[PDB]
Amino acid sequence: DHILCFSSRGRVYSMKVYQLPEATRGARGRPIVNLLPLEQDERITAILP
DNA sequence: ATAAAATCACCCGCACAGATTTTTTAAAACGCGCCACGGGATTTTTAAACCGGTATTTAACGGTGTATGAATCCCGTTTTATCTTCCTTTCACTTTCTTTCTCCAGT
Repeated sequence: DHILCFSSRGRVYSMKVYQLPEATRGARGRPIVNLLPLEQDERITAILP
């Protein structure tokens, strides 16, 4: 499924779910700045499948 | 995949020309000293100027017949102005090594 990510400054980005990193309960994940060209303090606040 | 054409390192002995490397030698220098020489003040002697006069010796002058000085044309020689260059240098970039930070599976 496609997901639309809305940033803290009004931007919209597109991605597919399986491109997200896979991990277990003990892990903490990976930073999202690698996946999307975000700004210095821009953050994601909404996702729409 | 078939044709055309090219290039370099080392080993083994021996003789000699050229390039460092010690080694010896003659010139230049320094310190100390003494006596050979030149300055200063008398005696002595002689070189040259001056009067003669005479007896030569030179230079200026008038004809002939050359040898050379200035001018021209070249070509090897050396100077000077004018190009390219390799090492020194840093320096921003890139790469590569070393330490650290987590993940994380296992018990």
